[PDB]
Amino acid sequence: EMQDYKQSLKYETFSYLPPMNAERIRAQIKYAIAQGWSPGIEHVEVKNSMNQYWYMWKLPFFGEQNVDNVLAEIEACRSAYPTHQVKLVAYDNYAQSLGLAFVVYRGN
Amino acid sequence: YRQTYWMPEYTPLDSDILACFKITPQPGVDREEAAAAVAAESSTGTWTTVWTDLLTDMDYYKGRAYRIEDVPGDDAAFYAFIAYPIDLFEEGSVVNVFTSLVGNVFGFKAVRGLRLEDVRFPLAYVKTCGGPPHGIQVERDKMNKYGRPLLGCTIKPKLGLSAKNYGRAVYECLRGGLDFTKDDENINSQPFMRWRDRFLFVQDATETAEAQTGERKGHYLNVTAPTPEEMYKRAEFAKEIGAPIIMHDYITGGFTANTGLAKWCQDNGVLLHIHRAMHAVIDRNPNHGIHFRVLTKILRLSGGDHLHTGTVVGKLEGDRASTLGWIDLLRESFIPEDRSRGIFFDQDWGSMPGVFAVASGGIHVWHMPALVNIFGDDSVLQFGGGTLGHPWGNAAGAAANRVALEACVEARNQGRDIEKEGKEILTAAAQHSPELKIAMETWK
Amino acid sequence: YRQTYWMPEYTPLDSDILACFKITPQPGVDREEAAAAVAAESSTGTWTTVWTDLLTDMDYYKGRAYRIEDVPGDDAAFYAFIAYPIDLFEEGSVVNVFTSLVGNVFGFKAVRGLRLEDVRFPLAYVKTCGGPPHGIQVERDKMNKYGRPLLGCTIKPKLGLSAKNYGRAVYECLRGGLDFTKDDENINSQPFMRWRDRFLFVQDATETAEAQTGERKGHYLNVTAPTPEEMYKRAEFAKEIGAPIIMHDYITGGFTANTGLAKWCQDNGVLLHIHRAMHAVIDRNPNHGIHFRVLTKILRLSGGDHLHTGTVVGKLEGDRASTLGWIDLLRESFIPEDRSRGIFFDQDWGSMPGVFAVASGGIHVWHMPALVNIFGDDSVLQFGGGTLGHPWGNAAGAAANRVALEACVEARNQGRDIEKEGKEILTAAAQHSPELKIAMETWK
Amino acid sequence: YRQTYWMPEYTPLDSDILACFKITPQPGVDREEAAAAVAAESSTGTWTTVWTDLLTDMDYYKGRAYRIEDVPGDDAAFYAFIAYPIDLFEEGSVVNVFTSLVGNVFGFKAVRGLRLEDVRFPLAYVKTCGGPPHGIQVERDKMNKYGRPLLGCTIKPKLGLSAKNYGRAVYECLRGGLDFTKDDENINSQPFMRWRDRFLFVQDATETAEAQTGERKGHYLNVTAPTPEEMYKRAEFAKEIGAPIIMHDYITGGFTANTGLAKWCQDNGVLLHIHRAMHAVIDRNPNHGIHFRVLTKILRLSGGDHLHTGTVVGKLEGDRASTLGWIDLLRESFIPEDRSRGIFFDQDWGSMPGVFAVASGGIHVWHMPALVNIFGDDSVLQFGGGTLGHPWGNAAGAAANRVALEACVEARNQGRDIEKEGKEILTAAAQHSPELKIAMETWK
Amino acid sequence: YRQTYWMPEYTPLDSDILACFKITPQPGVDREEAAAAVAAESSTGTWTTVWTDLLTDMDYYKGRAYRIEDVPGDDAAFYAFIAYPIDLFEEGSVVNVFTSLVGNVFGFKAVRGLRLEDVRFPLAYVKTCGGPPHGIQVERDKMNKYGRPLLGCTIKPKLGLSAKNYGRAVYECLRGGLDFTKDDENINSQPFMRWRDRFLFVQDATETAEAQTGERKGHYLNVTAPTPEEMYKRAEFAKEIGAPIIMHDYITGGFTANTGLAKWCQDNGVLLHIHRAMHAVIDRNPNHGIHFRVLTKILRLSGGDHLHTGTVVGKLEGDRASTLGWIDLLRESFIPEDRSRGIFFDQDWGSMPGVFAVASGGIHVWHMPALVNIFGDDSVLQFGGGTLGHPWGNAAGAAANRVALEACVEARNQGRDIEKEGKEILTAAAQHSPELKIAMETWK
Repeated sequence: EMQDYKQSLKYETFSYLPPMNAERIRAQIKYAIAQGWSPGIEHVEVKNSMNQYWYMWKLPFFGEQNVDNVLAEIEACRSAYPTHQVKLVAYDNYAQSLGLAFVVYRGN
Repeated sequence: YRQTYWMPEYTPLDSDILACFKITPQPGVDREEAAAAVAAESSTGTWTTVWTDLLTDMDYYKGRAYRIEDVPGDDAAFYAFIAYPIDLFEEGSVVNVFTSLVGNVFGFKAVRGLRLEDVRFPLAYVKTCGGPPHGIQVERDKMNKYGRPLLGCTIKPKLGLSAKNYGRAVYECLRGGLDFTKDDENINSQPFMRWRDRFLFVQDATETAEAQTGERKGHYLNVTAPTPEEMYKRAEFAKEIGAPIIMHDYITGGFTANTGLAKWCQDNGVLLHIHRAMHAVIDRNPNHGIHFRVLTKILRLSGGDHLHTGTVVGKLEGDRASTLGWIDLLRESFIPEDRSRGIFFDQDWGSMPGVFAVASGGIHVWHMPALVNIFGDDSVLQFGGGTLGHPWGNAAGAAANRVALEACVEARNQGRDIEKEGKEILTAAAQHSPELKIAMETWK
Repeated sequence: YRQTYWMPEYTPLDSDILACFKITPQPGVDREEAAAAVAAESSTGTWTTVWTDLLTDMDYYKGRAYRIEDVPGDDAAFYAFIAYPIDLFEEGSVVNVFTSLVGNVFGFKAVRGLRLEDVRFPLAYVKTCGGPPHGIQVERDKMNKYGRPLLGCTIKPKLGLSAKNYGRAVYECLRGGLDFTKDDENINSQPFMRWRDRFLFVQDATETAEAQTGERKGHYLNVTAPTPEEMYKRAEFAKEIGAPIIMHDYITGGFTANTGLAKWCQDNGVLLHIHRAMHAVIDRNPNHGIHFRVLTKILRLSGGDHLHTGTVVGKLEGDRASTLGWIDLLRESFIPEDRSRGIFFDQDWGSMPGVFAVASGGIHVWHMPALVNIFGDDSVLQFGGGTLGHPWGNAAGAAANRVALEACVEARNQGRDIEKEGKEILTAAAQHSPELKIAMETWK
Repeated sequence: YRQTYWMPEYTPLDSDILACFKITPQPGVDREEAAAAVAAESSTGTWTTVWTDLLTDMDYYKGRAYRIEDVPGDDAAFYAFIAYPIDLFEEGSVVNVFTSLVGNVFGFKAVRGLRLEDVRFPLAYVKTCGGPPHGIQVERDKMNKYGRPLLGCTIKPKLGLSAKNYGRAVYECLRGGLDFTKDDENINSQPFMRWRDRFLFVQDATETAEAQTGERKGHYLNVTAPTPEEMYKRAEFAKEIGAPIIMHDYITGGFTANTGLAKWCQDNGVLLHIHRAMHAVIDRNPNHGIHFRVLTKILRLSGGDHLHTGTVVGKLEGDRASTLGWIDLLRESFIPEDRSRGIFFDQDWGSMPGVFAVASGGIHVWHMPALVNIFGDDSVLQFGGGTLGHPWGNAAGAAANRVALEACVEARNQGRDIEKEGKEILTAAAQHSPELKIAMETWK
Repeated sequence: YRQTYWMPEYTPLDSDILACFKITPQPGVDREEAAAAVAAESSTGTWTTVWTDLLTDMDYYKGRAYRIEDVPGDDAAFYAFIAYPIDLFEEGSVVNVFTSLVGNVFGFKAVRGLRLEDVRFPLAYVKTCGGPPHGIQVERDKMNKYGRPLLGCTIKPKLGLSAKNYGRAVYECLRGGLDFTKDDENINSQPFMRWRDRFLFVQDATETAEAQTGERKGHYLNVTAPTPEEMYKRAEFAKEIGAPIIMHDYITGGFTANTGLAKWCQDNGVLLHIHRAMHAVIDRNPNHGIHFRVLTKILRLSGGDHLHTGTVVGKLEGDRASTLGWIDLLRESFIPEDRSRGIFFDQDWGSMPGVFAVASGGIHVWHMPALVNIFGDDSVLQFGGGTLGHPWGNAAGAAANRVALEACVEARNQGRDIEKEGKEILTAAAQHSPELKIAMETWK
């Protein structure tokens, strides 16, 4: 009756959950802006996903409050680089760390 | 005895070391007398003035009791506040401060019990100690992990596993989804499993799991050794094989050894996990001992990246304040005084990085929303039974724990009351995770 | 839980490690259940059988409770006897044995209190540890001192003395007649007095006193350090300058550090004085902690030539048996079981040399006949107040103590009841010693 | 002489070292006198009491003969059983125990011959020595080899091969199917072939064979050197180039050197193959010498992963018991007394890992079913002639040996009498292996 | 087998290594066949030509038997003379030569017994080994002792003496008149007496005796250790404390370790005393083993200043030739062939210095004229019983031995037959030496 675990590559936080839709991404961005963090967009190759430094999409959205623009920038990154893994981050300046970091598209 | 070592009027300097002692005195003895007794025996140890006393500045080199307070709910005990000049201690020696504070005062015969509740480390003395080798944020940057608490597991049984079998437990645990696995406080080098074989097979398993998952993996390899030479050799071998984190028992191993290992870890870029074995012989008795908040301050002064602090959920709702207070002491830069949470002194840490909080012991998928709500992202959750007891295996248990963690983190980020809606959130996550579903079925 | 980890029928092997725990359980819980709980949590830590458990020999790798006894005079507590295979521990690691025994069992929530009363070290495990670097007889041969207890003194105040002033206290103390002086447990290297200057001036004073007296002199130079590197550097400097003995704090400094220092002392021919600072936070509570007899066994396993054991005279006549029992544990080769003296197990030491007994704290010339009668020749008597408080100075106080010691030793050798005739013997000695006479006049 | 050093009533302690000597005395001398003579000359060496004798505990520090037995079939010899306190020897020194036992007693003029048959190592003394660096199970885990005996080969001729030619013999031998190849006991560093070139070319060949086969490969690189510095340098170079196993001559090289090399191997994770060169000058004579079972105990105490024990099949059916007995001594944890197999004492090894048994010398494919049935899976079978003499080459010979080994192992697993059906099993295997078929045709 | 490895016509080169084997073959086997068998198994080990054999110069790289001689008085044995090219061995490796000669040939099943009688070391191979660190003449120059044999003593009992008591035996022995005292082959570092304390107290006693006498003194401090690291540490400590001579057990310790220690002694200017423990298990059997003359050659090749050779007087008058022959082998630069004395080969030593001959075991003042006449001035006479058994003490016994030695030396110098007039010479000396007189009275 027991079932075997099917092994596959994973992508940090939220990778063990089903891929997020627009509503869930918007909720995460709203959380990020509610915590005072600056949303950021990164992309890198699937084989280079483990890189510490991804290609930076434009600049971090300091003081940005519109989740619609954040999601539109995510989609623009996807359109410009369609084979690239895309990650959403949130900068915490006080802690000098990232309060949130997860991939939106897992590459192909 | 009275007028000499207790000054009600004395205002303590910002560089003074302050200690709070819960004195349960013998009935009939004077409160101020007992306070001066703790102050004297912790600083000078005598009252009879000898000819060598007159060669020194007696007004300076002495500990003084400056305030006595009633203990709420305990008429048989009182709080004694004692100020110590910073000159009385070796700079950067938690060993020396600890010895000066607790060497002989607990053997005082005129008190029924003595508890060291809180100790104020001034920023001047704080700036001298090395502190945590890396800290929470630097460890997060090194491990490339953000936005969620870390997951750990203690490999069980504590006895019997060969190097390869222990490695083949660690490998499934890591490949299942846990960020870390944990060597037990008992496992340093036993006849059934030698330390070098441990390190080699553990590194092999960690590398295999990291390659097969795509996430940075680690194992707290225990370097607690009979000798500092052996401990340094084991840590150097761990670095040579590439282990990113090691573990030490800072109480049984010793504060001197822990400080040396922390300095070595800061020098060599190796993360340090700290286990709090034996802490119960010291901090459990309510009327005699030294508090775990003081032990936490001592540990973060000595150096360490992780520290066991308790599961918090393991206590009743009305007994969580002291645990939360020492959690704040371990993690935060400045902790204001809070009598309800047991913080007796304002504790300024300056730039010293925080230490990850480790929750371990009898916790599984059901406690998890409460664990997330209480600890926040800057914590490590350990699942020994909650991972090894999974009917489908270590990998399935780790996957269940990871899925539950990610679901709870996302629910908290969405603004939901994760403790109020924990069952609904976990069920919704289990609709996509059979391993998680069977995990709740097992541990309901 | 019951049938699995407690076997009434089990007969413990001569190589098994045996531990006796005084369990003060929560009312209503089963005695055998609590005994198995201590046995399990000190050996394996769990009852739920996981799939990794079946990969090992569960019948072998576990601690078992084989006997439960009532505590005389305490109906709320019982004695649990647990046997541990020698295979469960690293060979020659007091750190590992101590961790395995006391890591988590004291945090057990189903018992109100847990005390580790006695631990049986089998000769097989004893033969692996280095033990005391020199031992009583080898130290006596090296120092050329026979037929009398050794005399020591703690230099006070603990604070304020410069290197030269501390040396000019040590010099008068040694030239007065004491065989040794003692660095305090607080003094390792403070801003007012650095360790190198301590070692240099102390060696100068010791050499001057030895030259002016004609007797071998020593000072327990404290090498307790924040780091093992610093400790080894200080010990090496002491050897380089020629100091015959050093001192370590084996509890606050750590068991690993103490074992390493003891091995270094055995290698380099340097005597090791051991101070028992903090021991009270552990061994004072009658219902929770680890006994000082167990701490004494651990210390003599780790290594040390001297050890503080208490003044014995400081307790009432009806409370001296446990102190005498751990004195015998420290000094004698084989200590038979003695429930009256608190010796729960037959303890065979083989060829491991004994450790000098140190009596210190509030003792002067009047306690001395009792001290001699109780301790015998193989002990060190420390006179901090009884030497520094002498109105004529440290040298006069030391001369008084030495004259009293020699008179008491000769009186014991003549067959007199020194405790019954102590006042007469001391007065007869004072008829030839004005310093001794004024010493009794001061401390009467 | 008689009453002083032999006690019929003495019951030997569990920590006592027991030795059994086959004494072939001069006709007319007393059996008890000769037993006391061996006991005295092996412990104290004299009977005349000198003034320095009275300074010691003569009753303790002496070896005593407690039992005399007749030798079955030899009326001219008798068995002397002698007990030695554990205090008489350095802890963890096979060199010191061996010297104390055999320094002078074999030169005794009142006996025609003296043989040391068996020696009892108590668990207390066993726990002190390091023992085998890895052991059978740890070596199996490291090499990823299970369920069959290991295969080895000695590269021949012993003389003339350059580094590259020796490597091009080793490469074909390994790629043919043997798990290991073996450096000869003569080859450490000769003018025709230097040791560094040996190590480099051997490592190249081993890596190439491992890559081309898919199985872990090794070569017992000889590190026996004129000096311990040279031996340590060669072992360090082997580790640096990545050789998984080295070889030492533990008798000609020396017990001290072998113990040091074994400790280094345990420290550095390098397997140790032990060759028993010269053993025949010692263990061959039936009336004078030290038995190979005692040599095997000494070797496993010193440290080693492999050991030559003989081919067993090389003796008649009625002369195999002693070889099997010392095989059990080398491999098993506890060997009960067995007079038929030559085991005179119960030998408890505790947790010390076993040592692989090596069978070498004049054995080929035909002896193989008997070799498997006798040795079991925990053995190494060496085929020097049986591999190099193959008409199709080293690779074909190794393939033949491997196919025969796998067929015999499967036949044993199926429950067949492999010795009774050896020819049928080998022929059935040869129906699928032309190399094996031509191997039997060559060696029939 | 016959034509291949034995050449009657072969004339051995001056650089060839020659070995003489006494073969006691199984009845019926051919003498030339057995000779070729020893030659082959000691050089190549096989007869079956494999394909790797054809890659080498088989005519060169092989040992050949060139002469077979009858054994006088033994019709069941014959002498086999075998020549070995110098290319077959590592340069300067007694270990490699010894292994090549005796690795497997003694296990040959076609011979009942095999004895290695003599081995010829060519000057070319001799010039490569370091040889004795100092030699007889250099040691005499360093110790400022000429014209008489040296006197030594073994400190007894072998067991029980503490460091100070052993030193207080050594001190009286040296101050009595002996040039040296001797550590026993059993004493390296025991629980009752550690090696560092041995070295310190022995050096103190030696310095005191030298100061009080006016003659250079020494003690063969035993540095035989379980590990070469420990041996080198002990030797370095002996040099640091100033000990002029140390002792090693070159058979039990090992030839590699002995060669390394001899090289260290030559480098550091420390004299080396060599004890021959275990030699009896090897050289006693007349039909199987390796001769003590071969062992003496091996020892002097490895390095050593002293060597035990036997007391010579301990054998009958008709059995002294072999002992004298190996004495000449040890001491003289060129020893011609002498079948009566057992010298089978001309042995050219070139410039390698001789080694002092040590006579020890059951010898006292009465044997002394014979000892002087037999050994000459270049020998060391050891008096364990003859010094410690003196009724007036060690100093008196040493004085008696020294007076007897000086009297015998002067009598020999005057041209008297010291063996014929020994009693008269000793009595005349005793007329001026009461200690000597009572010594003869005790040992008559």
